[PDB]
Formats: sequence, structure tokens, C-alpha cells
Amino acid sequence: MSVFEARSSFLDLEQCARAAGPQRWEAECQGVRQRALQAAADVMSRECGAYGDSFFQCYRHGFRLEACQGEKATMQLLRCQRMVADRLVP
Amino acid sequence: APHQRAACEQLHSEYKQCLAKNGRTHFSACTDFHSKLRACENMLGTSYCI
Amino acid sequence: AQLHASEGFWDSESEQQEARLQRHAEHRNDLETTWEEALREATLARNFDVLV
Amino acid sequence: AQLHASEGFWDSESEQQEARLQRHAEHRNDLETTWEEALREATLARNFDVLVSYLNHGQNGIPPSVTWNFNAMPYGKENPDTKTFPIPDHEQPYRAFSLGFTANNLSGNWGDYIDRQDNKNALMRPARMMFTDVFIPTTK
Amino acid sequence: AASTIPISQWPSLLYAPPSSPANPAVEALPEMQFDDLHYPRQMLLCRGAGYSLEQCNRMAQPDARVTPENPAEKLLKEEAVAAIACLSQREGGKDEQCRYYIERMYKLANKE
Amino acid sequence: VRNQRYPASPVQEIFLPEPVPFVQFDQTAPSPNSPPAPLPSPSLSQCEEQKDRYRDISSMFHRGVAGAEQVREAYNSMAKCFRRVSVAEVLESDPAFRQARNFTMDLKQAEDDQRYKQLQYGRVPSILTKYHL
Amino acid sequence: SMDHGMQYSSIYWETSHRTYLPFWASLTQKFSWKIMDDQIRSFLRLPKPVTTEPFVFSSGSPYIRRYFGDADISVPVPLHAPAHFAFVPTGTVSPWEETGMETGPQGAAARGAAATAFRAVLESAWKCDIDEQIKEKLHS
Amino acid sequence: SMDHGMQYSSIYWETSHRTYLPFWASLTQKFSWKIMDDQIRSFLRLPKPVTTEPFVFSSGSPYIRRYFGDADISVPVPLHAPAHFAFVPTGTVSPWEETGMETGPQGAAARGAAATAFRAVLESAWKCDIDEQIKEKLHS
Amino acid sequence: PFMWRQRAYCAPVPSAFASQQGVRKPLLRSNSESLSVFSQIPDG
Amino acid sequence: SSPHMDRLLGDLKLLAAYDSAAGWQEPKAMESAFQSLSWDDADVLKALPQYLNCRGEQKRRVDFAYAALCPRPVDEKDPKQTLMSLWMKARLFSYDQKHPFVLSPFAA
Amino acid sequence: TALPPPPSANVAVSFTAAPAEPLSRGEVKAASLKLELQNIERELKDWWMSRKILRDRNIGLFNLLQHHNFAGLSVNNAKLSDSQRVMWTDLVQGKPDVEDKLSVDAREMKVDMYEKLFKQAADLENPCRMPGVAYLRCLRDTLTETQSARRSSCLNAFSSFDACRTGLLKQQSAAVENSLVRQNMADVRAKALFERRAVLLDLVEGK
Amino acid sequence: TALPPPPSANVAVSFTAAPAEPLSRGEVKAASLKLELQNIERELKDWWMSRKILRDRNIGLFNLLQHHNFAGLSVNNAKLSDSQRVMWTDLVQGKPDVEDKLSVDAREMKVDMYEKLFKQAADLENPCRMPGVAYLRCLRDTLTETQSARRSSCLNAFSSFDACRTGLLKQQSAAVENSLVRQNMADVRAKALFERRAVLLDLVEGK
Amino acid sequence: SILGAEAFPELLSKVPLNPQMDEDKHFNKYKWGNEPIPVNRRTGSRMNSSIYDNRNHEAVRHPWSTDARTFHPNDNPEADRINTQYSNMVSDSFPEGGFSDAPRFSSNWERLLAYHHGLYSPEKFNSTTKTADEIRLAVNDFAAKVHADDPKNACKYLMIEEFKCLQSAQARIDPQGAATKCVKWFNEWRQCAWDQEKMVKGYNYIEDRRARKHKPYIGAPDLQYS
Amino acid sequence: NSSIYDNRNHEAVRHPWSTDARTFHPNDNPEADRINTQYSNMVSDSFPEGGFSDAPRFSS
Repeated sequence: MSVFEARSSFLDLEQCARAAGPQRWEAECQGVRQRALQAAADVMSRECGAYGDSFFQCYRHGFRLEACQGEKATMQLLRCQRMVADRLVP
Repeated sequence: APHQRAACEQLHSEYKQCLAKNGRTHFSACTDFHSKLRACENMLGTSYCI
Repeated sequence: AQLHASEGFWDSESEQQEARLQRHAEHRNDLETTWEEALREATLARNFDVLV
Repeated sequence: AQLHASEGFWDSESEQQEARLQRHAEHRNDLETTWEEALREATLARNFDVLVSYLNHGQNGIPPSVTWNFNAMPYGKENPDTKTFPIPDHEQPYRAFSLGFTANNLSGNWGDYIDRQDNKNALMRPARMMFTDVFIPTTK
Repeated sequence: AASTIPISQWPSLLYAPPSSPANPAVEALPEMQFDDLHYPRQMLLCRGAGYSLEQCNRMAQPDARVTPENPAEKLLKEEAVAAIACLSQREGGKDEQCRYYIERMYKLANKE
Repeated sequence: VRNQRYPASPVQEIFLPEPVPFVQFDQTAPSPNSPPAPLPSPSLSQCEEQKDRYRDISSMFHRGVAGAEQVREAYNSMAKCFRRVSVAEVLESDPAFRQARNFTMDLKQAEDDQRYKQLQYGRVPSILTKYHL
Repeated sequence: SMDHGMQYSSIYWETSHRTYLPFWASLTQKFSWKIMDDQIRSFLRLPKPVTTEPFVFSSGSPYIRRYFGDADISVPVPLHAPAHFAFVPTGTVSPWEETGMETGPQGAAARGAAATAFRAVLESAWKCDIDEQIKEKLHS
Repeated sequence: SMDHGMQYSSIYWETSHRTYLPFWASLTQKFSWKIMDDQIRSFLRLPKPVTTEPFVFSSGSPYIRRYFGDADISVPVPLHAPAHFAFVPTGTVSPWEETGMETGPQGAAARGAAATAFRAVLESAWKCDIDEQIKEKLHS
Repeated sequence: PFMWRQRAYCAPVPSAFASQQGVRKPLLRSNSESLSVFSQIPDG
Repeated sequence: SSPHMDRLLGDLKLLAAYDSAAGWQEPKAMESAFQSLSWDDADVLKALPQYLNCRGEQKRRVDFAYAALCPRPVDEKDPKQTLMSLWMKARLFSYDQKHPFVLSPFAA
Repeated sequence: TALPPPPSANVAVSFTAAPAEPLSRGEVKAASLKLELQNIERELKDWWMSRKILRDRNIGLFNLLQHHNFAGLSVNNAKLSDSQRVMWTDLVQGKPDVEDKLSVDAREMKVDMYEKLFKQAADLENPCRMPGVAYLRCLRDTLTETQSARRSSCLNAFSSFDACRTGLLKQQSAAVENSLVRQNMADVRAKALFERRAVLLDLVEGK
Repeated sequence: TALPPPPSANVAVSFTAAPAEPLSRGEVKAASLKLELQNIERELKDWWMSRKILRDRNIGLFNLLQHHNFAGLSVNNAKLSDSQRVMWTDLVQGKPDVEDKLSVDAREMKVDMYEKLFKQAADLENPCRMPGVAYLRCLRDTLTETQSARRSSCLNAFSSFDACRTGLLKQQSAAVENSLVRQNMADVRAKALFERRAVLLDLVEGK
Repeated sequence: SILGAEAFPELLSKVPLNPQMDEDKHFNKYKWGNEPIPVNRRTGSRMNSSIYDNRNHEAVRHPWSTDARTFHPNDNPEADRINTQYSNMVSDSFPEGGFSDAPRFSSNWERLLAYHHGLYSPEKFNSTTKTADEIRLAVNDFAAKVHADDPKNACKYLMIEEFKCLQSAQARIDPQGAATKCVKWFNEWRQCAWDQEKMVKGYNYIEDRRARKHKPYIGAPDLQYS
Repeated sequence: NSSIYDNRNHEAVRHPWSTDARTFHPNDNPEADRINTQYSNMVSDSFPEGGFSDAPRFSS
């Protein structure tokens, strides 16, 4: 749920994957995978929830508001998600 | 009720002042105050020798 | 007389103060909105040069 | 009616807001002055209990959360803010009727008690003095 | 032609809206529901029963008291699937390529 | 900037007003009584000028003189070309669409059916089931 | 600056509007039969109204009439000091705090189930995408 | 809501106030000899005013006349772009900051020599008292 | 009984929040009594 | 690199555009919106018949999410609306069966 | 009470008092200490003013509720009637039920009193309102019955009512505990800041 | 640009979502971290907004002075006349003196120009005004003289003038140095606060 | 790696989300063009409305500094208002994005004091307009709860109607304005309450005999009323 | 504000910060005998000796 915990989750995932191998990883390493994805998802929701709520609001109001004009309402969210992924998975 | 107690003390002092101003010959003027003073008496258990 | 009106000579002191407050509030809102944007971007980027 | 004025019923929303702001400002000033005094005394004493003891030097009740006034009640013959269901015709009151060769009350409309209006029209409003048997002008 | 709707008429506008090319079900507008208190109420009840947060979160379920499903999705199933196949093949029905299926669906639903 | 529906509005709005449009189909043309013919099944033979053009424009965008609109357009054309073959595979393989591909029906049957009687929306349950009453 | 104002509008009488007052109107005076009726009722022992009785049977809670110098002028006053009740827990609400900004269940519920569902959907799609990225990264 | 106002004050003529206008007053009209005088001056080559010359010798800095369609209507306009000078150092003043509160020479000087002298006198007296206390403490 | 901060007509008077004042006048009164004529005035 | 997210947001934008064009009486715009609505998604196409036959908890989850995003009940008679509803529901069903939804605020 | 405003120079000082030499290391350090002190004072002021305002507001609320004679889930009112107290404690802690001793008319009256009281107490936003009203409606349905026969019918509403009730009680307890913890943490932090300010005022330098 | 306001519930939640259990240790710690974060953000906002406002104000002042063609003790103006520049640099850096080449009328004119320029430059609050005016008055006294004879008489005033002048210059230098030091200290503090916020946001916990 | 490739079909296919976007990006897919919503209707501050207020058509004063430019309702609307949906009607009286009068408090105690004195609620100041769907959901939930509370109540739909009107009038952000619209339904509920009580508890009165001139004219019909 | 050609005449000055709006009232009807006619006692008729009560305490 924190960035540290999610990073440790992904390290567990990668080391157990190197242990298992490229052939049986999806079979052997499902629980660690789900834990890692859930932690990364918590981090993503925490750090990008404002932009998602803003997009939700613009969608409710038909993108009629000032802040909904253009594509920033979407690009901000996509940039947050890209940054979170680049910060977590590598 | 301390608010009411202090209010009644003020009322009693006002009644005494009015009575002194009018005098003991003209005392039927201050029949105003019995209305409230009897209520004071019944509320606080007090007597005012009215 | 129109020149005097551009400078606010026929205005009253209340109107002058109200214009001053209006400018103050507009500037404050611009500043705080820009601060929110800057802090958001610098938080997602993790960089002080962005704030700068 | 005097009771209503104590509660601010005859006030306008501007006056209510101004009273609210006045209370707010007085309270704020009391608090900050008390804070300055408390900090000075606690700094010269070097004791936190002093600051703590200044927390109870000033609490009757609270300010009201909402207020209602007379100008928020709607009014109007044509205002649909007063119309829930139509009132039947046999229960509505009649306007007065006056018709003769000399005078009438149909060339104009004077309005209600609140929403009044000029009976004469724009072209003869400047010559209102001419449509009167008596005229008592303003004082100026 | 489209005259202004005053503020006093908006409550009637919400449940009897004007005609559009894409209208809603005015008869079903009083049946659209989505409870924001569903999960809070569920949690309150479960914690009063005596559970922990993990047990409550395991027992939590989404609200069934929501807007009902369109019956067309169950009655016109094959027609809708065929229309979606046509759209996926013909790029969303550009220049009238799914008119066959769409007209069959429209006739089935409308009946003159 | 508005283009008025009724330039002679106090005259035109009353007689000959505009109706509500109809967007399901043109309604001014005859109705086809046969479905569309099955188009020729696609493959990756045909993504030539999409793949190479996307490579071109991405290489130029990496320099920066290209832009992003062009990259999006090229990539989306390429992805459309791939989605053609993916959809063809899905349709031909997955059995649920085998009935849908060979779908045939006529307006007479559409008018003679009686399912429109059952098109009424249901009713939301009672709020007391939340408290289990 | 409101009292003792000047005449702001004109006063006038339109031509041939009627007045409905004769020449003896100043000598005319009003009259009500109510005082005589009261005297006659008191003298003849006729049925009295219930406003002569201070107790009030017209409700379940006790009311007593307060009279303004006469039995004709009264108001009922309730006697109970009514107890009020609140099926509410204390300390569960801080309305001054904006809760849409704080992270937690209380914050999501001051927000909506719709926003929370949207967030969960975005979460699921992001997890799908990141799972794809993990797959392609670890196959290499 | 300022334009097209109503008649607010009455219009009247007091009794026997004079008017000073005869019955041919509407046929009366004004006249100025200025145009004829200008024509005659131009025709006879009489002394012209200096307003016909755009340059202005009435000051040391260069001025040029701007004419509004006629030599009778002009305004002088200065030509120089004047350079200004300040025998002032930069960054030596922060007026937004209250300086009476900061400790230092700048703070005492934003305060006064009187307050500083008073502080020094109190300092000296305090030093006297503390010297006495030191003496009595250390004699013991 | 559902939207208290938005329905001020059904709310108590500001004299009720003040916690200070034979028979006494009532302590709690609403603004909805303004919709009645003979609430406070007598029916004499 | 984010196809699910991108197509979701595009679908939502196109739904908003359809609603706006319907309100403003614009058949050209709303037909463009309908045609541009990602009908060429193999995942959603495969999940459509799965959604049409699902039942129970998964169906209730997808119904909850669809009522969140689009609580208005579409007209039972308008097949374009019906079809766009079906497409969005199939998309949500695919996302849920890939990674299930967690709709409660209470979670750990 | 406040102090008077500070004195100001009568003759105008423009820049004559400005420094003619750049600052030194100790002066810079002293400036940093001053900045630390002002930040500390700002934090302390925020804590103190929030605490004062909340104390005053909540004491005012308590006095208001005592004035209008209110009773909550914590039954802490002495001016109550014993009958009203029994009724409230039945609604909060026990089971509201009509006794077989009573006549059916008196049972109807008791249930009407329960409904009036509970509807005045709980508003439509309250979660327990619907279960309580349902339970009392079942009692109205089953007035002409014995408690043994009434239990079977009213159980379905009493279960939800008791659940919502205990939930509210747990909410109150948790709120009290969390508020106490937060308050104590804030006060400890403020005390530490005060001591930090004290040591920084012992270290401060200048005149 | 701003964000839209956040979404709000359509149905009223009163307290149903309130916690029914007291907080835990990790939650309390996270709350403390949140308070630290908001304090840090407040400090950062103060720094950033002060810096922005001062930058904007001083850039506006600079643009105004460039627009009105001002020149100060630091002669940094290119649009000046060479004669005006020589006169100002004499008044600021060198010695104002009338040359023997000039006729007495032209010396009077030069001294009048000096007096006009200096009186426009220095106001009555300025300390160097009195020495400058005294020196130019001595020049007026000694117009009909040579520089060699004038030096002996005007030196006593030129000394005070030069002293006040160099004092102003030293003030400017010290002001620049101190402002630079303060700015750099503030920026370093802001950067450190930013990194502290970064690590606390890496440590923050919740959703 | 480009950001958001598949996410702008509105851009790839020239689809405008609104006539303002159509006008801006020059897609020209709106036959009727676009009349721009002016800035005074797109944003602004709360104002006083009544003519019996001296500061009428003036911005509301707050403890904090706030832009005093007011939202101006559409007082002279065009004849053809092609979109008569709630989305386009609400813009004539409120701004969809909410008012521009919101605070950013430098401290928590200022917020506390404003709330304590009745000058701030985030419900009111940090909020957008409600959408028709949201309004309908709220109204239907309230109606369900009221029906569960009591079906056999005559004031049911009147209470529901005042709730509906408050929601439609956006009472979260303009409570005084909404109460001005809804007090009629509150009054009707107040009447229905007594009308129900007098039916439950049989309350009646002795009616007097018929008046000699009950009918204005002998040939007139006397329609009988209960 | 003081002038009669101002709409907010005899009204307190508005500031960005919250300030008590109760105004200083000059002595408009002074008594005949004003035994102390020094500046100390005269200035109180037009200004307050302690300054106005409109000062701010800035949070930043």
C-alpha cells in the first residue's frame, strides 16, 4: 500500500520468478503477483485519485467546465499513471 | 437559578426604592410589584413581608 | 474629463479601495492556483527545478 | 413584530451576513489578543502550564447555523414561487368595478399592496397633474 | 420553438424531459437508484453483529437495489449480437452497413 | 455564430417547424431486405503502408519535427489493421457468433413478432431488504 | 436618517372618483354590540365560552391561558418543560473539515460509491496493463 | 439604472420673478466679431499671434504646438524624453516589514533615539540595582 | 426532517441557540411559526 | 502501452459526446460518435456472449459499475443506445474477469 | 489584554540607518534562529487557537443541550421523568414491548408514544429509523397478542434495530477514543515545541 | 490552471460511515506523517509565494524605471545623453567643478544645472542633500575664481559630500550582499524541505 | 512511447464533445453552430438578489478575500434555446463548475471559526452543480425511505416534492434561494399534517344554519360542497 | 468613509482581512465648556489616541 511495500513486493516477485524460471512462473507465482499488483494499485489510486475524480466530474458535466477543455484532464491522469509505473516496476 | 435570583434582588431593591420615593402615605401606587414579588417568593422560598 | 475618468478621479475612495481589493483577490487566486499546479507537477515529477 | 426584529426576521440577508462577520471578527480579535498575552506570560515564565491556563480566561451557547428572513418568502401574482396547485375560480376574489361617463378604473392597474404600479401610462405620466381634481406636490 | 424552462419547472423537467433523438425511459426515471449508503450500512450492521474489518470486507457485496436492466438485452439478444458483429466488421456501420440489423431491431422494438 | 433554425422565427416556428431527427437510419431510402455480404477475410498482408508509415513518423517524432497527432493517427491505423484480423479470428472461431453471422430475418416477421409486449422496465426492490425486513 | 422624512410622492385625487362620505360623516361614529352582549350574557347567565377557564383541554399536553387584562384576550402557554431526544452518537462528524480530500472510508463516503467504483475500474484496467508489462518484461 | 430618470424635483417660477426676455428674443441671435477681425487681419497683414508658429520659445525645453483644425486651438507638447535621477541606494528599505519589532540598529532607528535613550536609562538603573545585589550576595 | 442546514424555515430562531432566557415563555421556537397568523398574537 | 485505459476513456468521452449531440439535436455528430466507439475490440467482442450469460456475483458487480458510470436507464426502443450499453457492459465484464473489482471503501 | 502599538520615529528615516557592511556568520545564524522561532510560534498559535475554539464551541453546545433538556445515547440527564427515562433506556439498551397486563387501548397508546418519541429523536438520515419504525409497526400489527406470540413476529425488525443500535454505540466509543488519542498526541507535540522554543530563546543573541 | 471541485455524495451520509473501532498504531503514525506533510507544504507555500510576489513586484519596478528612463548610483542606462552622463558621474563618482575655460555666465549656467539635477535627485530626507547644496553654494560663491583657489575653500564641504556619497555606496553593496545571502539560505532551506517531503511521501501509507 | 494514443478518438475522428469544442477545433459538425456561454455565466460569485436588500446585485462578503465579480443569470435569453435539457437550463441560473468564492485556508482554526460562526460549509463553497441523474437518484432514495417510514401518510408526496425541489434548485450551494422555492411545499405539508390529524382524531365543528342570501340569485345554482 | 458623495458614507473601511466594522464617531455635539483645550484632549474628538482597531495579524 506504501511505495516501499510495493517495491518489496515487486522484488519478491522478480526474485521468485528468477527462481522458478520462464516456463512455470505464471503457475508458481500467482499470489506474489496479486500482492504486488494490489500494492501498486493502492499506490496508483493514492497518487492519481485526484485526477481520476476530476475526469469523473468532467464526464458527469459533459466536459463543459473550464478545466475539462482540451485534453489535460486525460493527459494529467495518463502521465500520473505512467510515472507511477516507471517508479514502481523497474 | 442564579440569574433569576439576582434579577429578583434587583427587583426587590427597585420596589424598596419606589416605595421610599412615594412614601408610606401613598403606598397603593406600588401594587405593580406584587405580581412579580409573589412569584419570586413562590420560586425561591423567600418572603418579602409584602 | 474622460482622461480624468481613466485615472479614477471622479471615483470615490470606496470604489478605489474596492478595485484594489478586486485586483488583490484576482492576483491571490492566480497565485494559489499556480502554486497548486506547480506543487502537483513537482510532486508527481519529484523535482524542485519544476517548482522553480 | 418587535420579537421578530430581535431574531433578525425583518433584517435582510446582507445585514445578517454583516452581523455574522462582526461576531466573527470580534471573536477572532479576542482570541488573538488572548494568545499574544498568553504567549508573553508563558515566555517570561518559561512554563507550558501557563499557556494551558489561558485556555479558560474568556461561552453562553453557539452562533446559529442557519437563518430565515422575510425577504426570502416569495411574493407575486404571476410569480410561480407561490403556486402549488391552481385555486378554483369560485374562491378567488374580485377586483373592484367602477364605470361611468365621468370616471373609471379600467384604463389602468394600480397593483397589489406591495407590488404597486402607475395607473397612467408613459405618455400621460408627464401630465398627471391634468388628470386630477386636486394635487398636493412634494416638498423639496 | 424551444422556449426557456424556468426554475420552477425543473422538477417536472427531470421526470418528463423533452423529446430527443436519444430519449430515456420516462416511465422508469423514478426507478433509477444507486445507494451511497449501501456499504456503510452493511459495515455498520456487520460490526454490530460483532465482526472484524476483514470479515466485514469478505462478506461485503455490491448493491442489488440499482437501476433495473434493459429487457432488450435479454429479448433482442441474437439481433444485438449480430448488429455488433456487423459493426465490428464494417467499422461501426459507416455509410449504412448495419442498416439491415438496426432496422430489424427498430421494427421489433417499435411496431409502427 | 449560431445558425438559426428559423430565420423568419415568428413566422417559421409556428407552421413548418423542424421535427426531432431520426438517427437509427436514413429513413429516406428503401430498406434492404438482405444482409451485407461477408467481406473478404483479412490478414497481415495489408498493413504495408501503415506499418512502414508508422515507423517513418515515429522515427521522425523521435527527432521531434513530426508531431504527436501524426504518430497517434499512424499507430491507430496500424492497430485498426491488426484489429481487423483479430476480430475476424474471433468471429470465425468463437461459436457464439456462428449463429449471429448467418442471421436472416424480414420486416414482415419483425412486424409480426410480439416481444414488444414484454419490453417494460422492471421495478427496483424495496429498501427494507437492506435491513432484512 | 429615516424618521421625519420629506414627501417623496405626490398625493392627488383623480377626476370624478367617488368619495362615499356624506356631510354628516364627521358626526357619525361607530358602534359594536359586543359590550352590551357581554353585559346581557353576564346578567342572564348565558353559556360562557371556554376562554374564561384558564386550563386548556384542547391538547394532550398541559396548557394555561395568559390573559391581557380581559377574558376576551388570552393566549395559551404550554406548561411542560419538554424533554428532547437524539438517537445520535457524539463526535462522529466534523463538517468544517473537507472530507473529499482525505484518504479513507469516511472520505470516500463523503464522496460517493460512483467515484469509488470508477476508481476501482481504473485500478483494474491499470492492473491489466501492468500485468501485460510485467509479462513482456519477464519473458525477456 | 441611472439613465432615463424620472422627474425628482418640481419645476416652478416664483411670483413676479423677472425673465429679461422680450417677445423678439427667439429671433435674436448672437454674433462675434472674431471671424471678421481674423479676415481683416489676414487681408491687411496685421501683427499675427505667436500661436501661428508651432515652435515654442516660452521655455527652455523644446515644445511644439499641436493644432486642432485651427491656429486658434492649440496645445504645446514637450519633445524631450526626460531623464530622471535618484541619489538613492537600492535594496535598503522593506516597508512591508514592521521594523519596530526586529532587534538591531535598523529597528531602533525605525523606532527613535528617545526610546533608545529611555532603554539605556533603564539599563543603567537596572545595572545599579544588580550591582548592589551582587555586592550584598558576595559580601556574605 | 432531512436537510437541516438547507431548510432554514423549519429551524429554530437565533434566540434558541443562546442558552439564556408564573409561567415562562417557551424556550424553543421555529421559524415555521411565521407561516401562522395566530401563533404569537392572540385570537381576541 | 495502456490500451484498456485508453479505450475506456475514449468510450466515456464518446458517450458524453453522444449525449451532448442528442441534447443539441445533432445527428451527424452523434452518428460519428456511435461509429467511433471502439467496435473493433476483440476482447470486448469475446466477453460480450460471456456477459450475456453470466449470473450472480459477477453480474451484480458489473451492474453496480455500469450504474455508477451510467445510471440513467436507456430507452428500451433505441437500439443504438442499447448496443452502446451492451458494449460498455462487456468491456467492464472483461476488465472484471481479468482483474475483479473491489467496490467497497473498506478494504485491506 | 493587548499591548499598545510600538513607538515610531517622528523624523523620517529613509535609509540612513541601513547597514554599510555585509552581515557576519553569527548574525546570519541568529537570523536563522529567529526564523525557527517564528515558525514555532506559528505552529503553537495554530494548536492553541484550535483548542480554544473547540473547547468553547463544545462547552456552548453542552450548555445549550442542558438548557433544552436533551438526552442522547449516553443517558446523562437528571431532570428527566422516570417514565421518559425508562422509555429511552428501553429504546437504547433493552427491548420495547407492551405488557399483557395492559388493555389493548393502553397498548396502542404506549406504541404511539414510542413511535412519536422515536420519530422525533431519529431523522430520516438516521440508519436505525427504518428498523425502529418497522419494529413499532409490527407491534401495532400484534397489539392484540401475547409477548410469546409477538416475539416470533417482531424478531425480524428487532434484529436489525439491535444491530444498528450497537453499531451506533461502537461508533461513539471509537470516536471518543480516537479523539482522546489525537488530542494527547497534539498536546505532547505542542509541549515539545514549547521546550524547543525555550532552548532557542536561551540561545538567541542580540539586543 | 485549477482542477475541478471534488465529487460529493448525492445521498446524505450523516455518521453511518464513521469508524466503529478505535485507530491502530500504524494509522496513528500515518496521521502524524500527514500532519508533518501539511506543515511542510505550508512552509513551502510561504517560501514559493513570497519569492514569486517579490520577483514580480521588483521586475515591475525595473520595467517602470526603464520606461521612465531613470538612472541611479549604478549608472546602468544607455539612453542617456553623454553630457547628462558626465554630469551624473561627476555628482556620483568625481568632483563637480567649473572650468576656467568657461565664461562666468556659462559657469553660472553649469552650477545652476548641477543644482537642478541634484535637487531633483536628492529629496529633503536624503542625507547627502545638505552637503551637496552647500558645495554648490560654495561654487556659486567662488564662480569668479580659479580651481586652485576654489579647492581650498570648497574642500571642507566636498569632504562631507564625498563621505555621504561613499556611505550610500557602501549601504548599497552591503544590501546586495545580505539579500544574496538571505536568498540563497532560503532556497537551500526550501530544497531540503522538498526532499524531506519527498521521502515522507515515499513513506506515506494509505489509499 | 507516446502518451495516450488510443485515448483521443474525439481528435482522430473529428467528434466534438460540445458545440464549444466544435467551434474551437473547427470540426463544424454542429449544424446550428454555437452561441458561447459568456464568462459571467461560466463562472462568478454569489450575489444578493432581492430588491428589498440595499446591496442588491452585489457580491456576497466573506471573511476571506474573494473575487467580487458576480454570476449573471440569463435575463434576456434567445427565443430558440435548442437544448432544453437540465444541463443547458441550469446554466441560466447557476454555474456548472460552482462559484469562484472558495477559500484556501492558511490554517485550520480559521476554517473552524468560520464554520462556528456560520460563514462556511464545504458543501456550499467547494462543490459543483449536481447532475440530473444525481438529483433523481437522491429523490428516489428519499421517496423509498419515506414510503418505508409510512405508506399510509397523505403528506408523503408533498415531503417528497419539497425534497425534489431543493435538489433541483441546488440547495447545497444556494440554500436560501432554494428555500424560497420550496417553502410552498413545506407549507402544504404543514397543512396536510393537520388535515391528517383531524381525520385520525375525529375533530369537527358546529356549522351554522344557511344564510338568507347564500345564493346571490334565486335562479342561480347552489353547488353543494362537503 | 466620510464624504456625502460616497454611497458607503459613515461606514467602516473594507480590508482584505477581517476587521471589526464598528467605527470611530467624532465629537459632533461637544459641550460648551471644554476645560482642557490642549491637543491631547482635542485630538480625541477626531481621531483615537490609541489608533484604530483595524490592524491585522497576518498568518504569513
